[PDB]
Amino acid sequence: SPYFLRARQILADVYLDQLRDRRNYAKCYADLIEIDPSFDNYKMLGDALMKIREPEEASRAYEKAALIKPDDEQIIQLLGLSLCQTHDYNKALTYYENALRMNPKRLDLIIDLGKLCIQIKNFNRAEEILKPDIFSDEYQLPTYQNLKRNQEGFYLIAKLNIKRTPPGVFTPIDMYRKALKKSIQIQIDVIEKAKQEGEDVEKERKTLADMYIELAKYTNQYEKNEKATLDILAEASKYTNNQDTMSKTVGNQEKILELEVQMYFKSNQKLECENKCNLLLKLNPNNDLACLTLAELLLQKDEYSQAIEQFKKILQDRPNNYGILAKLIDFFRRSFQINEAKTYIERAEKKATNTNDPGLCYCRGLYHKYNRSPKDALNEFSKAKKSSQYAEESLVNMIDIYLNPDQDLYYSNVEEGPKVVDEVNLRACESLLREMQIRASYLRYIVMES
Amino acid sequence: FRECSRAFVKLQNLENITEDEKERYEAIAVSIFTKHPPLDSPCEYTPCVGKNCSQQVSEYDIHCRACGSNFSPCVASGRPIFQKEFYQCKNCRHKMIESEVSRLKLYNCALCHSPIDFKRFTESNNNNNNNI
Amino acid sequence: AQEQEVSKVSAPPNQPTVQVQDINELQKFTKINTLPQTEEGVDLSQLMQ
Ligand SMILES: [Zn+2]
Ligand SMILES: [Zn+2]
Repeated sequence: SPYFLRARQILADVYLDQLRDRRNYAKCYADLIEIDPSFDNYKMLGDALMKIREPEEASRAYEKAALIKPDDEQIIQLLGLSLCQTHDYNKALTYYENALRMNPKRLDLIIDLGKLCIQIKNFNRAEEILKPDIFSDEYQLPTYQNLKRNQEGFYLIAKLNIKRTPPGVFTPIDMYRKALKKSIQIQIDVIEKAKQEGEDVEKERKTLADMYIELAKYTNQYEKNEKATLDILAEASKYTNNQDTMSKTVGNQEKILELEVQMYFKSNQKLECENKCNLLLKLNPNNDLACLTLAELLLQKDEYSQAIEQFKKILQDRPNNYGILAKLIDFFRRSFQINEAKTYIERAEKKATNTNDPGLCYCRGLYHKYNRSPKDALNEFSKAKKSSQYAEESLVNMIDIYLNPDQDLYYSNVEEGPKVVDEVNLRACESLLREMQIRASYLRYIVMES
Repeated sequence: FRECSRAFVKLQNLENITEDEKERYEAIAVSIFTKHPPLDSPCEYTPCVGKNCSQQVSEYDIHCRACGSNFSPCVASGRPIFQKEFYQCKNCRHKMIESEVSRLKLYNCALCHSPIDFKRFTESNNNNNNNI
Repeated sequence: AQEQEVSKVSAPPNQPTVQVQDINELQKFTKINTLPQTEEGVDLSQLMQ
C-alpha cells in the first residue's frame, strides 16, 4: 500500500502521545530498519533519536549510514553534529581533523570545527583554523550559501576576538568592530538575495537586528559615543519593523527600548526617558527597569517635601508598583514604622496574581532583613535573584547577611574588629561572588571580593 | 558519567529556558566534561531474571532493552527485584526484598506504613507464589 | 498520675510537633560533601538549588 508509511507514522504518533512511551517511539523506526536496510533508514532513525535526544545511538546509526553511503556529505555533517552533541569532545575533534585532512573544501566542516574548538576553550587552534579558510573563500561571491558561510565565519571570528578579552580593559577593540561591520554588510547582502529568491527573510532580519543590538551594546560599553549609538539604534528599530514583525516579535523591540531608556537615563533627560518608559508600559506591563526609572525620576522631582504622600497615592492607584513599594519600605525602616509597612505589603500581595514575582519577593526579603530576621530574608532574596534585575542588590544583601548578621560596624576599635564564623559561610560568599562576576557589575564585584 | 551526560543533554532544553540559564548549564557541562572525559566505572553485570536471554543487564538499568521486561521497584531502598525474595502487602502491593528489611529493621511498609508483621507477610506471599 | 503516664506512653503528635526538627542545613550539609567541588573548578551550586 502506498499509504503504509503514513499509516505507520500515524500509528506511532498515537502510540507516544496517547500511551506516553518513548521506547515504543524508538521501536517504530527500529523495526523499519530491522525489516529491510536501505540508504535512508539509518538517517531517519538518527533523526528520530535526535528528536528524542539520544545522541549515542543516533551517532552509531549515522556511522552505519556512512558505512552504507560512501561520501554523503549530509551524513558527514550529521555525524559531526552528533559527535559534538554527545559531550565527548576528543573523538569529535579527531573526526573533524580527519575529515578536514580528507577534503579541505568543506566550509561547514570548518565552521563546526571552530565552534567545537571554541566550546572546548582552545582559542589558538580555533583561530588558526578559522582565519585561513575564511580569508580564502572569496571566489564564489555570487552564490548565496557561500555568502552565508562567510558571514557565519566572520561572526564567529568576532566572537573569538571578543572572548579573549581579560576583564577590566576599557579600550575599544577595532578589529571586532570591523568584523561586525563586515558581518552586517554581508547579512544585508544575503537578506537582499533571499528577497530576490522569494524565501522567508524575517529570520535573517531579526538575527541582523540582534547583531545590531550587540554592536550597540559593545560600543556603548567602552566609548560614550551617544550620537552614534542613537543613530544605530534608530536604524535597527527601522530595520526590525518590516512585514508582520510588529506583532509577532516583541522581545526585540523590548530590548531596543530598554537600551534607549538606559541611554536617556545616562543623558539625564527626565521627559524623554519618561516618554520611553510610557512606551514600555504600553508594551510590557511587567517591566522592572521602567518602574525603577520612574521611581528614580519621581525621587528627582520630589525627595522630602511631600514625596511620601504622592508615593502612597501611586501605590493606591496601581496594585503592584514594586519600585515605589521598595522605596516606601526603605522610608518606613528609616522612620521606625514597619507595621504599616507590613500592612502595605499584605495589601499589595493580596492582588499580586502570582506570589513569586521577583519584585514582590525582593521587597519581602528586604522587609524581613530590616525586621531583624536573617533566615526568611535570605530565603526570599535567594528566590528573588532569579531575574535580570534586582540580581546585584539581592546578591549584595545576601553577602552582607552572611558576613554581618547583626548589622554593626565592620571593624570595631574597642576589641578585635574582624568577625570570623566557621567555614561554610565563606564558601557560600565565594559562590555568590562567582554569580556576581557574571551577573553583577565589575566594581561592586571587586568591593565584595575585597 | 554516562547518566550525567544523558541528564545534561536532557537539561539543555526541556520546553523553554532563558538564554542566560542555558548558557550557564552549557558552561557547567563543558567544564565537567573537559576536566576529564566521561569514564564508565565498572560494576557487576548480574544475570538477567526477567527473561531467558543470556545477555546480562547492568545493575542500575531497569529498562531491559530488547526484551521489554521491566523490573518492579523495591520501596525499601530502590534496588530492582533481582531475586526470588519479593513480597507485598494488601494495601499498596509493592515488591519488597527481605534483605533490605532485615538490614533496615522496618516494622512497617515503606510507602503506605501498613502496620502488619513482615514475617507473616513474607510467609503469605510464599504461600501465594506456591499457589501460582 | 496515671493520666500523665498514659498520655506520655501514647502522645499522638497532633499539630504542634509533627516534624519540628528545624536546624540550619544550608550550612550543615555544605560542610558534608562540597569540599571537592570547591577544590576543583566546578560550580554545581545551581543544581543544588
Ligand atoms: Zn533480560
Ligand atoms: Zn504497602
